[PDB]
This record gives sequence, structure tokens and C-alpha cells, in this order.
Amino acid sequence: RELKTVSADCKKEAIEKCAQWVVRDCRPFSAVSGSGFIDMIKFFIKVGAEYGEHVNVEELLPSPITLSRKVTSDAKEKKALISREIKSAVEKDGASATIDLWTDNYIKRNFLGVTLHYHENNELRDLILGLKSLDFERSTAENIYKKLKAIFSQFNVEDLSSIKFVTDRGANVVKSLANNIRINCSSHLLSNVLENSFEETPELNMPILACKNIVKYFKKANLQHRLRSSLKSECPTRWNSTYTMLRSILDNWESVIQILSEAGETQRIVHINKSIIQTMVNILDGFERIFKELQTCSSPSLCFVVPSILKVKEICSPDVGDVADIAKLKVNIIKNVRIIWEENLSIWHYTAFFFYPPALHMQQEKVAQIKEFCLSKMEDLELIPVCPSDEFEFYRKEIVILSEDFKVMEWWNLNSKKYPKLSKLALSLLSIPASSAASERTFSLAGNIITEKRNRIGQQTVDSLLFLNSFYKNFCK
Amino acid sequence: RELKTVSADCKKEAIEKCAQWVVRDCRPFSAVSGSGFIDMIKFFIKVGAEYGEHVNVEELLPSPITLSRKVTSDAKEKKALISREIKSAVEKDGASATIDLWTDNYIKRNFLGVTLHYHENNELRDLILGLKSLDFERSTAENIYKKLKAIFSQFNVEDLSSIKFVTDRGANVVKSLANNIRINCSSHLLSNVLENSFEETPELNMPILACKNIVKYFKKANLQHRLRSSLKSECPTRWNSTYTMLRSILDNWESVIQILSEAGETQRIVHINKSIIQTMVNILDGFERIFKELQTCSSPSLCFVVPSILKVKEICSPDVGDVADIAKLKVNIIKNVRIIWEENLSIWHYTAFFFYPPALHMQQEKVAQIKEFCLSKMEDLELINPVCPSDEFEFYRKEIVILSEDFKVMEWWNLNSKKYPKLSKLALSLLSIPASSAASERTFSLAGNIITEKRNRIGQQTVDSLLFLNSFYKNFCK
DNA sequence: CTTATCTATGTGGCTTACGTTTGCCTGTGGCTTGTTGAAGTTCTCTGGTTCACGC
DNA sequence: AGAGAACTTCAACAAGCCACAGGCAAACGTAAGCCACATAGATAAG
DNA sequence: CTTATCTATGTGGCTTACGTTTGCCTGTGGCTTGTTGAAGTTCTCTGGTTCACGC
DNA sequence: GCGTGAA
DNA sequence: GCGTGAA
DNA sequence: AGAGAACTTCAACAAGCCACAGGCAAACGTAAGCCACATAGATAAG
Repeated sequence: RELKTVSADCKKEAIEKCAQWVVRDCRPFSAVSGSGFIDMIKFFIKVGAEYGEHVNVEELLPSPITLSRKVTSDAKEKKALISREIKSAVEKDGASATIDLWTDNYIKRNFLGVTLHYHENNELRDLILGLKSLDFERSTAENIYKKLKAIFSQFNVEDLSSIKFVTDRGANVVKSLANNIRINCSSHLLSNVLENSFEETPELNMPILACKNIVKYFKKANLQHRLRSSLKSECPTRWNSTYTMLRSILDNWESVIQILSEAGETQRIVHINKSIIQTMVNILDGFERIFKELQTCSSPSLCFVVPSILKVKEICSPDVGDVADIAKLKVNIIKNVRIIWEENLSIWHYTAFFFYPPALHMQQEKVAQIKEFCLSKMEDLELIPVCPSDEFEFYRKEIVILSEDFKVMEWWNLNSKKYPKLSKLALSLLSIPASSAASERTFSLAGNIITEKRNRIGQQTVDSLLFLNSFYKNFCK
Repeated sequence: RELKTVSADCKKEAIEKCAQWVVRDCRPFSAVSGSGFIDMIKFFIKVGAEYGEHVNVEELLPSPITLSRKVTSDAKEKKALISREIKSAVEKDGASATIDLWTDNYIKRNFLGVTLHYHENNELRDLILGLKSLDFERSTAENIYKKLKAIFSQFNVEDLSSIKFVTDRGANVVKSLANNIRINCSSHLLSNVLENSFEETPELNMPILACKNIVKYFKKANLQHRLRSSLKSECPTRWNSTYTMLRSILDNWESVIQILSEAGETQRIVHINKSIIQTMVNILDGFERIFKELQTCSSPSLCFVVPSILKVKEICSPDVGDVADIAKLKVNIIKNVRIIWEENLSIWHYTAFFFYPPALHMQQEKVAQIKEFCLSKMEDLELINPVCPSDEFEFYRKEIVILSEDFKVMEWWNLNSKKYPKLSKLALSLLSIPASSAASERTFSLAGNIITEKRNRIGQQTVDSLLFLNSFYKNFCK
């Protein structure tokens, strides 16, 4: 507890040793602040105090290959230990995950991501199961099924017949998971809505093309030296990158116009209207709020499904203060909103919104369908006073205040006492996100791991590293 | 001095914890064998055993920004410390410096790597001087000149008159260097000779084109996956990638034809001629021998180019076995060598190869000019700082030394200071000059590994600091 | 070649009783670099790569 | 929504040097009168 | 009531010498085992690119 | 067979 | 001017 | 030329298990004086 106050010159010698290390081994400066590195040096100063200053350091330091094999063996031991907990959790139906293919931009080997997302007391749990390849075989949906079955067999998972997943609209994904709960990634759907709505309004692509050409000129001509803000990727099939593109354009219009006048290429920008730009900034910022709200995975976000649709309707509500292109765009967007949402929504979505504590909005005829579905959804938890009919009207009667920082975590966790059995229904309902951000963040972790520097890695070791990092992020204080 | 050892179980928890550390922060496995890593371990165990095992790490460990600040300070500190050593080294002319531009992969900044190769006592030191980005300046000869003047100013060098330079034939590079020594990088000259000979022989395009398309479609369908050994780069301006890919195709030919027949792509391979491929393999690997000899810069090589000239002109010796393709290629090679590369040779090189202990090589009129060159040149070194140079010339030319391939002529000059001290000083001035500028390429390799995707927001000053300090540690620390 | 008891002398000695002698450590001041600690900013990117799908 | 990683920007503390004078605090000088045990001589039996 | 000394006794610690029995102490010289570890192969790369340059 | 778009 | 052309 | 980084192979070799021979100080029963204390008892006087 009471730690030592160092003599200052000792601290200078320490920093000199560390600095000569990092300079002579090209290491990043953040390695000095590693979570485990303070621990490891603690262990080494401990053993040095035990033994002194004249040990056989270079001999007693293990060889890297030994580290690899030890990591593999520890992976086996830890997965064996946690298989029991996995089975115990999965038996009670409270599970979720995301499944997605991955590919490396170095060796071009395709993979399949297997993970887990479930609920623990007053917290969300995400365990990365495993990431595996399919050799160069035709990555058909049955191959995906075989691989997932193998991975679940690795952790003694065999039933997997009542697990809930939020996925994309991939045809092989749809067919493979058609055997069980398949739910669409809402952010994917809303994005596709946005691009389809912009593609049915051609009067916007011309300003879009002009802005893209300006950004291309900015990038290739190597003149961002004056530019205070660097521009973004044009269109790498990325989410909302267009919004940031146009936002940076609205921010840097000044510098853009003076530098174009100085370069003699202002002729490619006179044909864009700035008021349209700012109005789209407001509207697309509203949907940016909607995406960021829906994209919450460290916290459930499925309770705001229909009211998000109402938000979209209000922000895109018809108005007369719009020029012909703006009004036509609003009509096209609301059309796409219709054609997508009342068709790819589910009664699961309605029940998820039904738990929303302001129960005055889902008062329509859908009460029949949610009560119809929940009745069949009420028996299974028991198969897996305070009568269901009375509890239904009691939970729909409650009036709950919306503080501006009100959250999905704690309200129901504290409301669990009045609700004895539907509470676990909610908890399973809360472990499922509104989108598939687990896959993308795991692929971020993978891409950080696998680099050009490490092309000769063994995929099994990659699985070990990924799962053990997940475990450490999960089961450490 | 006798190092105590711990129980095996102790090292077992040690390896367990090291595995934890590696897996937690995604660091490479090889980092555990860091040279400074062991220094860290020893220093930490010493400090722990000294002050007790209840130390306050949470401030003992400096912030990374403090690391950067300390490195930046130490860069100026150490360059200041060694500036006088630099001046002492360069004063006696026993040195050779090379520079070249560079560009990263993300921001595309201009650069100028400054490298210096000079001779120490029985070792040739290659010190990496500096690297300043050219920002967004137009790369005029004035900009290059001003940058080099500033770079030498940080070393307090403004003489920069007798020093020897090896570069390519870059037009702007030549223009900025139109006022002092310039030696053409022989590696680029040879590569250009080969490329220009091959382009002047369209009848050799069809085998090259066929192999290139084979590689491109092996990449395209990823059917290199069944191949155990892959193919090399298509055409990103790579040294002798053509050799490597064609010889790899020869080595993998059996599986290649098997897969092409299986996939129905054997209809496009019927146009290959493998005997010509084998002949090219033999001859171009012969060339790669000279390539690697030239690339060897840790050893003096300025006295091994004319014999390489003899070897190449022997390689193209006329014969009835050369097909019209081979005959045309060999004619192009000899013509290109004669009318470009033989022309672009230097009097410095002629004198440097004159020092070959079997001096029987240039018994021709090549000696007519050297006496003008040597006597005038070494009349200045005597002022820069009985065994007369005139009789010293015949002293050296009379002796003949056997060619024992196990010998090192390094020690031969390092010992010939006994009788020919001034001339051996001329040799060491000559032989501190590598024949190729690929040292700059190792520097660019180190730089490319320094700057990464995740280190974009890096200080160019800091990058120069790191490169210089690692170079100095390699040069001064074992 | 003792062996004992008295009968004057006579100086340590010592436990207080007390008065100096450093003296050290230690309270307050007053800077002086000197890190340095957030504190945002700004990018990299992860954010899609070859097939099930009805038609 | 992550995640790594480096970068200005304040601008905000803070350990680390002196200057030094004020105690209480350990230890050394006289003195000091009651002891009081140590130091020499007769003296009876012989 | 004591005070001294011889006189007739025991008589069991005791203390060395003798033999007898013992509860293990290294060493044994054969039996398993992670683990540097020396040789590899196999990379993905650097193999810098906009002013020169003049008839 | 046909996108195909959804990644 | 004009076109490689040295990497 | 050089990079920095994971695999792959025999491998042998220095840690731990094992546990029949050969060996040793420790413990016990015995026997020889033995011999130095220990006991009363008397014997004179006072």
C-alpha cells in the first residue's frame, strides 16, 4: 500500500534505461503505460528484492517460442475452465452474439467470427468465442454452418437452437441462421435507406460529385499544408462518412474557395448552393444522432425502435420552406422509410419497444399482437396474485419520468423485484443490441493484431490471443 | 560475476506472466528478446533489491510525452557531443557521404536521408547523419543545396570540398552536385543497362509478358494457395524481381502445369519455351553474383568493377548456342555497357582499382593519366593534414600477390602503412567509399519500419532523432 | 611466633545541588526549475470483398 | 461506437536547493558535608 | 543444653570398560521431461518519382 | 441463367 | 522550347 | 543488403522420481570396583 518515494536521480536513470530501450528497439511510446507492464515490472522488482542483483537474467528470461506454446496451452486450459460457465449461462436462454465473415488485406484469407453477448447482474458481458478461416473453399452457407458448429463444439455448445442474433441481410447469413432467431442489423437497414433515398434524387449527386472532385484535387495535389482540417475518405462503402465529408466541407468552405481561386479551379464549385448544404447538415445531423443512439452495444438500445421512426418522420416532415429538390428528397426519404420499416420490422421489435416505461405510446392495436406473442413467450421461461394478465396491465399502467440522463441499465435492474419472471425476459431482451458493432470492433482488434510485420502467424495462435484478450478485458478489475 | 539461479517453478510463473503481458497489449512475441529489454530487467531488479519492494511505479514510470521530450533533448545533446569527432574524422578526407530523397506511404512528405561512410582503425564506420523533410518546397537545386548546407552546419561542416559522393544520375541531384564530387551508383547503372537491353529486344517481351500474366492470374484466382512457394512482384520498380519470379516459375513448373491443366489454363502456357528460360536462369544468376558483390558495402569494392567488366564481357562471349533472342540481348547488353556505363566510369575508380595487388590488370595506357591524377591529388593531402611517390609507384607495381580467396586485403592495406603510409592513406580514403548507395536503402528500410499507420501524428524532428540515435548506438555500442 | 580486641587518626567518596557548553535539529521563510498533467485535437482506421436469393 | 498513438496548450502544481536563527537537550565544571571504611599503635592471653 | 572428634557401620550414584542392538543416511545408477536451440524456410518489403536540361 | 447488393 | 529520362 | 517476425525439426540435457547396497553414530543391558558421602553412637569437656 504505502509505496516508496524515489530518490530523483534514480528516476532519471530509470527513464534513461527505458528510453535507450525504446529507441534501440523502435517501440511505441504507449508501451510504457501498458496495463500489464506495470504489473510485470512489479513482479521483476519483487524477485530482484528476493534474490539481489546478480541473477542469470539472460538465461532465466523465457524464449519467444516458449511464450507462444505457453499461450496456446493456457488458452486450452482457460477454455476448458470456462466451458462450464458457458453451458450454465446458455442453458437459461439468455444469450446473443453476432456472426460475420472477415478477410485480411495482407494474405487474403477469409474468416468467420464467432463471439458472444449476454447479460450479467447490472452489466453486459461480451466474450469473443473465436475467429477461424475456411481455407480457400467455396465459402458457402453450409460451410459457415459447419464452422460455427465446430466452434460451438469447442466450448461444449451443442444445442444453440434458442440463441438470439442480430445480423445483416446477407443471403448466406439469412439461410444459415434461418434455422433460428435471425434479426436484421438496424443500422445497416437505415443506412441502406439513406443511400437509396439519395440515389432516387439525382439533383444531389451532381453537388456530391463536385464536392468529391474538390476533395480528390485536395488530396492528390498535396496542398493540405494550409488546410487546418484534413478531408475524409470519399466513398469506401463506409457508414456516414458522407456526413463527415459534407460537415468538413461546410467547415472549410472559406479556405476551399480562396485556395481554388489561387489554383484557378473555382469553376468546379460555383454550382453548389450553400443553404441547401446547411439544411442537409441539420437533417443529416439528426440522423447522425439517430445512428449513434441505435449503435449502443455496451448498453442496450432496442427500446427506442418505433419512436426513432417517429423522430425520423418529424425531422423529415413535409414543409413549404423547402425548394423543389428538398421537398422531393423529403418525399423520397419518407417513401423509403415506409417501404423498409413496416416490412422488415418484427413483432419482436414491437415487444422490445413495449417494455419502454412510457407505456402511453404503444397503446394501439399492437397490444393484441404483443400479448398474443408474449403469452407464448411467457410460458417458456417457466418451462426453461401476480398473474400474467394482471402483471401485463400493471406494467402498461405505470407512468415513469424521463430524466434527460435516464438509462436502460439501472431502471429495470432496480425494478426487477416487482417483476419476478418477466425480468429475465427483459434481461435476455437487453443483451441483444440494435446493431452488430461487436463484429466490427472485434475485426478492429484483429486488424490491429495481424499486420504486415506478422504475416507468418498461425491462425490458431490468433484465436488464442483474441479470446484471451477478451477474457482479460472481461474478468479483470 | 557468478550468476545465481532461481527455482524452475519461479521461471514457470515468470513465463506465465510474460505470456500475460504479451497477450494483453498485442505486442510482438520477439520483443521479449529486446537488447534493451534485458537492460530494463537488470536495472529494475537492482532498484527493487536496493530500495525495497514497495516502490511507487505510478510515477516512477515516465509519461510517453516525457519519453519524447527526453529523446528530443538527448538528440541535440549527443550530436553536440560527437560533432568534434565528426570534424576530426572528415578533416583527413577518409570519408564518403551519400544522400537521397524519400517519401512515406501516407502523407507523402519529401525527405533527404543523410548518410556518411568513413574508415576507422581496421573498420569502416557508416554513420547516419540526418533526415529533414523538404516540407512543401519545390525540389529545386537551390533547395537541395540549402538543405545540405544546413545539415552540415549542424555538424559545423562547411568545408565540404574534398569529400567524395556516390549518387545516381538524377538530373536535379546532378544539378545540386554540379560543384563537387559525384560518383554514379553502379547498382542503378547495371539495373538500367539490363532494363534498357531487355526493352530493346521486343522478341524477349513475349516470355516476360507470358510469365507476368501467369503471375497476375495466379494472384487473381488465388490459386497460389496450393503453391507452397509464391511469386514475386509484377512491376513496382523492383530490383531483379523479374529474375526471382522467372526462376521461381522454373522451380514450381511441375505444380504450375498440373494446376493449369486441371483448371483448363494450360491453353495459355503452351507458348512457353523452357530451354530459353533455363539459359536465362544461368546467365542472369551469373549477373546476380555481381549484383550481390556490388551490394556488399561493408567491404571495399571500388577495386572490383573492371574485373566485373571482364566477367560480363566474357558472359556475352559469342557462341553458336545463343538464339536470335539471346544474341540480340547480348549485343544490346555489350553495346549499352560500352556506350553508357563504360563511359560513366570515374578516374577515381580507375585509380582505386589500380591498387589491386595483382596490378597486371591495367598494364595499358590507364597508367598515363593516373600519374597526373595521383601526384596532383596526394600533393594536397600532405597539406590537408626515400619513399617518394614516383618510386613508390614502381614499388607497388613490381609486387604481385597470389589470389588466395580466403584472404582479406583490408588487413593488407592496414599493414601496408609500414612502407607506403601516404599511399595507404590514399587507399583508406578511397576504400571508405562504398561502390553502391544501398546504405541509404537500409536507412530508408529502418525509416519505413519506424513510421507506421498508427504513428502518423509523429514529429519529424522526433523521427530524425530516433533514426540518428539508433544509428549512433549501432556504430558506437556493441 | 601468634592470636586475638580495643583506641585513636584520616582521607576517599559520593549522591546530590547546582551552573555552564555546545549543539543539533528544526521551525520559519523563499525561490527554481521542472516536470507534467490533464486537456482536448487529430487523425489512422475498424467500420465491405464473393456468394443464396427469388425471379 | 471503439482503439492506438502522438501531438500543442495551457497552466498548474511541486519536489528540491538555500538562510538561518531558536530552542530544549545531552553532558561537562565547582562544591559538598555526611559518612565511613581504611591506617597505624597498645595489650592481654600467652 | 551444647561442642567438638573418633568409631563402628553402610551403600547406592557412579563411572569406566565391555558387549549388544539399533533407526536410519548417502548414494544408486537407472527412468521421464520441458526446453533452449541449432539448423532452417518464408516472408512482406526498402529497393523513392519532379524538377533537370539543353541544343 | 440474372443480377445483386449486401456485404 | 520540347522530350526524354534518370530512378 | 537487410529488415523484424512466427514456425519446424530433431535433441539432448539438465531438472525431478525412483528406494537396493553399503554404512554409523546413537541407544541399551551388563559388570567391576568404588568410593565418597551418609548414619548413629559414644566420649570427654563445658
